[PDB]
Parts: sequence; C-alpha cells; structure tokens
Amino acid sequence: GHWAPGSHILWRYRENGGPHVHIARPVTVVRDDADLLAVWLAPGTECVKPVLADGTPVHLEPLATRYTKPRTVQRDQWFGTGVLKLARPGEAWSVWLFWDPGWRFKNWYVNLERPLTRWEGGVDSEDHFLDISVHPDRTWHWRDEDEFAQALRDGLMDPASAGRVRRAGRSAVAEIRAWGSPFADGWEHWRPDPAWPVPSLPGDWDRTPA
Ligand SMILES: Nc1nc2c(ncn2[C@@H]2O[C@H](COP(=O)(O)CP(=O)(O)O)[C@@H](O)[C@H]2O)c(=O)[nH]1
Ligand SMILES: [Ca+2]
Ligand SMILES: [Ca+2]
Ligand SMILES: [Ca+2]
Ligand code: NA
Ligand code: NA
Repeated sequence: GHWAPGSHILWRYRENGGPHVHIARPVTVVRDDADLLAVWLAPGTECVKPVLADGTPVHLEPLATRYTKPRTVQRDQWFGTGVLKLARPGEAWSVWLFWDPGWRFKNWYVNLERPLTRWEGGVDSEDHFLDISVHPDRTWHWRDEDEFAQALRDGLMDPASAGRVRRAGRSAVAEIRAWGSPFADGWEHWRPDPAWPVPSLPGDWDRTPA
C-alpha cells in the first residue's frame, strides 16, 4: 500500500557489502504512488551516518583505505538546507534536489543505488558509489568516479555488479539528455508545507525486517 502525504518514514542505506544500516534519515512523505516516491528531508533532522571506528569522518580517510577501515554509526543532524528525494519504483537510482538558502536551486543529484525496497517503516537501499550532478542549464557531470573505482578494487563490487551500475548510469544520462522525468518536472519550485513538524529518529531506526 502507499503512505499518505505527511507520513513519517525512514530512508536508509546499508553498509557497503554488509547487512547493517549505516545511513538512516527520517523523512516526510510528499507523494507515494505507483509512479513515484517523493520525500522531504528537513534541516535539523536527527539522522544516522557512518563514521570510522574512531569516530573520525569517512571522507577524510585516504581513498586507499576509506572502504577497508572498520566503521561504526553516529547520530548527527542534517546540516544546511533540506533535500527533496525522488524515486521511481524499481529504478536503480533516486534523484535528490539541492538548494542554497533562499531556495536558490543548485542541482539535481542522481544517486545510483539498488532499487529501493519498501518495508513497514520506510525504504532501504545500497549506494552504488558513482553519482551524477545535473545543473539548471541541463549540463551534467559524474561525481565520485574515483570512489567507484576504489570500491571495485576492494571487491565491494563484482565486475558484473559494476557493469549493472554503469548501465544504470547510461540510462540516467539518457534521461538527462532527453530532459525527461524528474528533471523536467519543476520540482525545483516545490516547497514543503510549513506546518510539517521535523520527524524524530526512532529508537529502533536500525531494525531489519526479514
Ligand atoms: N545539506 C546536507 N547535505 C548532506 C548532508 N550529508 C550529506 N550530504 C550531501 O549528500 C551528498 C552525498 O553524500 P556522500 O558524499 O556521503 C555520498 P555519495 O556521493 O556516494 O552519495 C554529499 O555530497 C553531501 O553534500 C547533510 O547533513 N546536509
Ligand atoms: Ca551515492
Ligand atoms: Ca558517491
Ligand atoms: Ca560524494
Ligand atoms: Na511499476
Ligand atoms: Na527567510
């Protein structure tokens, strides 16, 4: 079934090549139907993110060991402006919209990922490392090609899995070139309902349904 707009759910990613949740983001459902799930991640929301086992930031670990060193999780608020996330059921990416203060639209962000799986409390995925940035002038470029390369070097991905990610990348680029959904759909002009509260991080944010 579908969640009513205004519902609170969790949007989650598992650790790379493991079963445990490492990213958990409480979000408000904007739209949920057979064609699209859209959610709003508000500024200040309490989230879960990965850190290295010593609590230090993943991004600061050299690439050579960034994906080999032991990790844990940390609660942290969503910094900066809120993000709108959009995902077609069954599709191997979601598209997130980023704005600067004053709702100055910055870019669409194509997050290549395992198609979201729905469960009672939200949606779960696995990030595929490679991303795409799309600018308001319709141009585009890759992000994190080097992290994608590193992940395959460390066996976080098979040649076959990597191939599937590259295929997804080509399909997303095809949509960008054609200016299809959701790029063409004016979500850059969407605004959250000011009455919506900031959703809480559930104490059981890490539960994994069978
Ligand atoms: N406003 C805001 N943006 C965030 C936050 N965390 C992460 N992001 C953004 O989400 C983007 C993707 O996160 P990542 O770099 O950890 C991963 P990946 O590139 O594989 O999706 C980052 O570039 C970062 O800017 C946050 O708390 N607030
Ligand atoms: Ca990503
Ligand atoms: Ca990335
Ligand atoms: Ca990145
Ligand atoms: Na469908
Ligand atoms: Na203002």
